[PDB]
Amino acid sequence: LPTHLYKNFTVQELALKLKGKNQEFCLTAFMSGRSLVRACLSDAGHEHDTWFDTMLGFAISAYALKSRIALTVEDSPYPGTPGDLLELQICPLNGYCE
Amino acid sequence: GIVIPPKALFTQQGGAYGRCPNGTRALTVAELRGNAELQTYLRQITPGWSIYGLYDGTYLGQAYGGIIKDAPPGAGFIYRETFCITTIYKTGQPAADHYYSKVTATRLLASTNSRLCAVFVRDGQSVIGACASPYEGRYRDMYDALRRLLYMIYMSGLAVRVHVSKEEQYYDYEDATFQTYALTGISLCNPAASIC
Amino acid sequence: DVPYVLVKTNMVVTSVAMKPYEVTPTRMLVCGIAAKLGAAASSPDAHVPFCFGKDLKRPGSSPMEVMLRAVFMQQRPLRMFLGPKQLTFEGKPALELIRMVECSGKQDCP
Amino acid sequence: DVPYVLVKTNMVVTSVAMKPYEVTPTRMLVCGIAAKLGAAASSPDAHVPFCFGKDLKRPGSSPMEVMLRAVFMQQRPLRMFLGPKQLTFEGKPALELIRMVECSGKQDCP
Amino acid sequence: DPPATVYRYDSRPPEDVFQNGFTAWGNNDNVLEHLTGRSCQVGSSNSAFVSTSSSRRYTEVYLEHRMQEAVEAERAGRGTGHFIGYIYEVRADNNFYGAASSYFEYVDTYGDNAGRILAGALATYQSEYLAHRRIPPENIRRVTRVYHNGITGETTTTEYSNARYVSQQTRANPNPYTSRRSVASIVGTLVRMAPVVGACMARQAESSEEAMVLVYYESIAYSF
Amino acid sequence: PGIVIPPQEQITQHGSPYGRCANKTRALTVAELRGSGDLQEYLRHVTRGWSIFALYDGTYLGGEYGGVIKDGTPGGAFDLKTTFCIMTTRNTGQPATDHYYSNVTATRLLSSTNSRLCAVFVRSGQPVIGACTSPYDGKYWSMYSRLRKMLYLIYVAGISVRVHVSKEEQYYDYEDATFETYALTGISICNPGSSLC
Ligand SMILES: Nc1ncnc2c1ncn2[C@@H]1O[C@H](COP(=O)(O)OP(=O)(O)OP(=O)(O)O)[C@@H](O)[C@H]1O
Repeated sequence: LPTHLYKNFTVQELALKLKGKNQEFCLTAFMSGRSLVRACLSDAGHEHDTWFDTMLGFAISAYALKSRIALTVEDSPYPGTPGDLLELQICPLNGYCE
Repeated sequence: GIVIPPKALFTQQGGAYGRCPNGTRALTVAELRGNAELQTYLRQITPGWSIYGLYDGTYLGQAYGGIIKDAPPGAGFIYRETFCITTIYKTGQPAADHYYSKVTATRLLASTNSRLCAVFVRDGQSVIGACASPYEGRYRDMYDALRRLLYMIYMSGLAVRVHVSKEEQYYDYEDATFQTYALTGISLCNPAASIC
Repeated sequence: DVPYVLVKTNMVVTSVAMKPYEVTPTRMLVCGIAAKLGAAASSPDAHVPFCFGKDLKRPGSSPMEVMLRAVFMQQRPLRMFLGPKQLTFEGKPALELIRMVECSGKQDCP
Repeated sequence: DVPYVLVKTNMVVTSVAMKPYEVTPTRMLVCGIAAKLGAAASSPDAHVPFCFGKDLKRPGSSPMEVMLRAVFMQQRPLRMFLGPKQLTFEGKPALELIRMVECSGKQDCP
Repeated sequence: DPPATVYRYDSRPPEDVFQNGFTAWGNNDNVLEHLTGRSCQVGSSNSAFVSTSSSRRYTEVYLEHRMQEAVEAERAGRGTGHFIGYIYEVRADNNFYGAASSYFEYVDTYGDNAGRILAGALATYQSEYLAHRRIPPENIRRVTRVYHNGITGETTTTEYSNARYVSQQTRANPNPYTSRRSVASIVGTLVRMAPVVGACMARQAESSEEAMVLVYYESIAYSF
Repeated sequence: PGIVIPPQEQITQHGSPYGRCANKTRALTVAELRGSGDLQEYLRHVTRGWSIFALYDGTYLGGEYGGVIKDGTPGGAFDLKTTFCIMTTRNTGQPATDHYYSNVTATRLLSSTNSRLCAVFVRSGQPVIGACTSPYDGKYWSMYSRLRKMLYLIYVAGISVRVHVSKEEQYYDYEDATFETYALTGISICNPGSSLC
């Protein structure tokens, strides 16, 4: 469970695709200094959870608003495999997350 | 002239420490001051040396005689018993359609498991208030659609003709000089189409 | 958990955040950082963290949700009723937002 | 109602609206007012009012809603297949919309 | 009646403004690219129009928010919570024209598909009036100067008056500004977020004292 | 010329009145019947009398008339008692492998009652592929709620995306389409070569 938190990155890429019998969206977070932070969220192949939808729409606002965000991935058990978006936060528009 | 919630709305079981249960809203002093029988009723129901909290002021039990004493917002919340009003009142009027043209939406207002309202304004004047909830109400099911257009017209100038059902009256905003009812329709103004 | 409802005046929503509700997985938290418009850098009311539960069972945005979105994009002065209960947002606690009304002016927002 | 379906080209949605289904507690209409480029304020095609049902029991936006939102926003000329049935929008009969396609050119929009 | 007095928020001080006023970015006088934000964007600023607003309260709330920003910059260790903003007052002549009307008229010369729903909802929002070419010292009257120290939480209002101001007996043009249809490509209305401000307004103010984030109103005016 | 031509079986067993082709089906064009031999034949061997039928933008004088295709006007002959409707869905039968088109831009939106929402993704003028989404029916209905959000975003923003389509199904919603049109299954605001495309 090696979680992490990144602050003041902008969403640079956003992609909703299909992955087996599950859909899966991913975002690339970017800060001029660093490498790309990348995370995905996938329907657990499970119903009810407005979860996938809720977060997708949120990530779409972060993308649309061109705002700096503060995300929290959960490290993939395998390298070159993005982690999971655990939670997303939109920093003060026009500003930075303290 | 503030709309005076009716005595009937008064929650027999007021909220503890300023937490009126969702669906209700703390009663203000201006409202309690103007509400004759709600007050009378109060005398007849407050055992002495008991202080109940309002949004602004406090109510000094009938031992002090029953006094509406002013006070800052949230101040009276310190006590254990807060006075609240349920916010929905069945007008019992016919279910007909009434509309207000050239208005703009402003002053959003949300509770927890209750409605979303907005005060519609014509040239400075607060013409009418309208609400919409996915929880209770007649047009209970039209919420998910309305919210989307309420959100749009709110977010941009866009004047509008709002359609309201005086069927049910809402008391969500405190000390209002406009009345609020159930929102049933929105139509972006269109001169040519003879809409606004 | 605080002991009594706090009414904060003249605050603007400054940052929004989505998060899983620690407890039941039928819910998630919609948390934020409210801050009294104008206050001092260090003023207590210059950083008031709040949350409110979302029912992942019901589809759509709740009334609270449609407002938080509108006032946070336009930066509109509110009147928030906070507490008494407290959720967690960033390790430190956060008051449960339980109602919010916009400000017509000083009359309602001092 | 009207006898047959009318196809109108170069229509620009200029107003939008929602109301209840004058006869059904399970549906509601999403109406509008469309205008044909170049017509006269006098001309009937200067403001063709339409409406389409929306099922209040199926949560979301319909494929037709998503499009009206989009083309209304960008003021995009449409080919609308209005008819043949009529519904009431603002105390007046308005043609039902069954299909709309964005004009790509004079070819498809005479 | 066309307004007599308009307002302009700015990061420029009276010793500058009171001598030289504001003089348009370029010749492009196309009313749509302006309200739409095209002629006020990076590598595209050419509007022969100085954005001003007929509503002081508007400029008021903008400055009041640009300030709250400084307060939040410092909170992130990005500044010192300090802010100095001005709100010039101006005497309008016929060289001033309404943004909304200008918009509407354009649309009724080239048809619905040539305008943008939000571009017109915005002109009416900011109550903008377009200063054609320039707005010179004689038109600039007073000037409120707002200082704020985010750290003390103290705000400090201050006024000044231009000597060179000249008292005429004018008002804005009662007639819509007019331009040849835009051959430019416009995707949507460029606006700055929180509060929503037109690009030509928000943009024109900032000067020599980090780029401004301009967004497409259309992508945000409606949910997802 | 160069118009995707509906496969014979897209025709419906009976034409529609008042010009109201039924839901999930749509009027046939002059240009499509022409290009379709199989169809012309079909109509010929199935049309009696001195009958004239309404096509979207024209008329078909069948029966004793020979099988004439008269150029018309969009919807202008919807007064006739019968219009020829085509169905819009075709189960291509191909395998559900992925197909993607890069640098595309969603344009020309299409919608209809109880059917699907589509867009034509162009690349420098020229169309490239047509893709559609519908919560109503379709191998991939689940992705509607999610796709409509990205689709609307990229549409009103002009965001040059990279679209992914599954040729498992083919749609004939657009008229006289120079482009094919399949089921949308993903979109990506993408960085050149991104593992995320
Ligand atoms: N900028 C934002 N700030 C706050 N809440 C937001 C923001 N953007 C989206 N939301 C919320 O994130 C959640 C999902 O929003 P989204 O627009 O994706 O779908 P929605 O509004 O629920 O409507 P739909 O039913 O069409 O999905 C809800 O809480 C939505 O209001």
